[PDB]
Amino acid sequence: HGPEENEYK
Amino acid sequence: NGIYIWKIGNFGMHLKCQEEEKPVVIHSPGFYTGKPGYKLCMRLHLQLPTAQRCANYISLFVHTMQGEYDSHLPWPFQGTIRLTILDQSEAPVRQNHEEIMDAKPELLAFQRPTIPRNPKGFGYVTFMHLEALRQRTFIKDDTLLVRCEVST
Repeated sequence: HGPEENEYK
Repeated sequence: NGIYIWKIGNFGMHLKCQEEEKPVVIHSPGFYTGKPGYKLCMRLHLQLPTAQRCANYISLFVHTMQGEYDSHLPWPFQGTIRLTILDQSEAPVRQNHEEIMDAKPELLAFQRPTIPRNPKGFGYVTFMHLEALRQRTFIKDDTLLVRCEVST
């Protein structure tokens, strides 16, 4: 498990 | 280092809607890494059981918000964010679930925010499996504790 950019919605 | 502990109340309800396959998505209040400091906030999901990957996972994301001191701080935010879901069992040594993530200047997520809450966030889709909550006192008095510690 690594981090990632993530947009919402 | 600024530290903020997000008390998420009413959590039994939230797990119940996840079981009923109802999307659960929550936002923290804004909080400052310091004064002066950055204003951040957190996004936590309870992923449905019918999702493709990350089914039954807790997702956790950090977002920048527009803050009082924005015009005084260096951008992009560069540093370390430590995200922890705290253990509330009565047993030293307590076993917290934590991930440490590095703020790299190459990301858009920590660029200077221009909207009240930047939709671009940074974090873990698979932060912690729900079946790990049933194995420790993570929930106490129906409340979950999400700690955010920011280093610059």
